Amino acid sequence: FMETQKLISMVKEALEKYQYPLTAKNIKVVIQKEHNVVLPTGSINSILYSNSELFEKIDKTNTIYPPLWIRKN
Repeated sequence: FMETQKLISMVKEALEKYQYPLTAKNIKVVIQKEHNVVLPTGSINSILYSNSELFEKIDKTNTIYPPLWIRKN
């Protein structure tokens, strides 16, 4: 587990607060103003893609890049 559950907790908190879809950079920058941390964006992508149960891309046609993400319904 280590510090990952912090990160998944942040990210949720970012998507909870801004009720439209977000890019992983959007989510990074939100996590950085709040909880005053400095994150790369790859660490968020790893979170986003490795937690299918929590997070999905809103566009399923592979047209939106960088992808927009939402809390799983």
